[PDB]
Amino acid sequence: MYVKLISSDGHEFIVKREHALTSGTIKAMLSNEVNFREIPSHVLSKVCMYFTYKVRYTNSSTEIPEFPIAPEIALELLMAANFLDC
Amino acid sequence: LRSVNSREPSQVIFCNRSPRVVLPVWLNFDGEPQPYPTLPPGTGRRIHSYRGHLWLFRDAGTHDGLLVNQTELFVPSLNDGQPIFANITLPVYTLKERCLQVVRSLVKPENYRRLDIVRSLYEDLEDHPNVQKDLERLTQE
Amino acid sequence: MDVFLMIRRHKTTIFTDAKESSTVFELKRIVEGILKRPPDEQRLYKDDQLLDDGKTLGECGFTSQTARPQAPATVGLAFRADTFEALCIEPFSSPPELPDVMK
Ligand SMILES: Cc1cc(CC(=O)N2C[C@H](O)C[C@H]2C(=O)NCc2ccc(-c3ccccc3)cc2)on1
Repeated sequence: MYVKLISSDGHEFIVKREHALTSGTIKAMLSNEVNFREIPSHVLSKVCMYFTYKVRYTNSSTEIPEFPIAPEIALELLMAANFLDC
Repeated sequence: LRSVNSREPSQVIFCNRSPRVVLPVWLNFDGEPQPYPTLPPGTGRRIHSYRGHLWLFRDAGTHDGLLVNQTELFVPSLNDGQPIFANITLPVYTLKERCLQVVRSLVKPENYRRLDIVRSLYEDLEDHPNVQKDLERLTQE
Repeated sequence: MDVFLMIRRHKTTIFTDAKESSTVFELKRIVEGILKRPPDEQRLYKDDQLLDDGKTLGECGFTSQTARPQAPATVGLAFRADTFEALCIEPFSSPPELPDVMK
């Protein structure tokens, strides 16, 4: 029901399993807990926000808002996103 | 992948339900994308088109793809009375594409090479989304 | 209406949603179900302000405008009861500099 995603710096994010199964990487990594040796907290929190956003807004006519990214975070987010495949 | 030249007039309303300046794009009888005037966010426009013609919408600055009535293309149907309603909306972008969008929109493309990230990402940043590209993509179905 | 939250304690952060109309006490059931520890052994906060069990999350300040999927509101969580620990939330890691490429 929930899984735990731990960031490079130790913070722990507890998230619904299907939210997490957004990422094929994670799918494979679990299958429970998963450590992310290279993803700092300010990145992996954004990622979880996008999971919650994705599950919310996919398959909806109910007008969708822009997922925001601060510039400071853009690069690291790009790198995590490319790894996690999502 | 072209419009049908039916000459059966059709009235449409393009509503831009998106934070982006929208660029409407009609596909010609041959197949060339024809661009039309742009729609600021929230704004609407009443439109004269025709049954069986092809439309698709994009961000006008960056050519990011957008959805119309939940799908990729828009074909004015039997008009029945009353103008046909075309809702223009953000998709749920992948988080990767989304990141590309932001990074593209901050850096000058000259300086992409000077970003310390893998090389494959450098290629992806340059592979800008675009009509002709997507029409090739969309065509194969 | 769904509200979307980050329930936070120390280096623990839970992502969950809930009805605007469910109770602070009901949120504690949910935490209990996740962190395996009873509602009496836990206190909840918005910012610094301690929340009452029978108030709804709406009444407590968590609303659609305010607790969006892409920008969930934070609920502070505290533990232990023969004495309550003080509300404490480890901040997130800092982003680097910013590349001078950024007008
Ligand atoms: C016969 C015949 C002629 C044509 C070519 C044509 O008149 N078209 C092609 C498309 O179906 C639309 C239609 C057209 O150009 N109508 C005039 C027009 C002018 C401006 C707009 C417009 C769109 C977005 C924003 C602000 C203006 C739309 C339609 O198609 N069948």
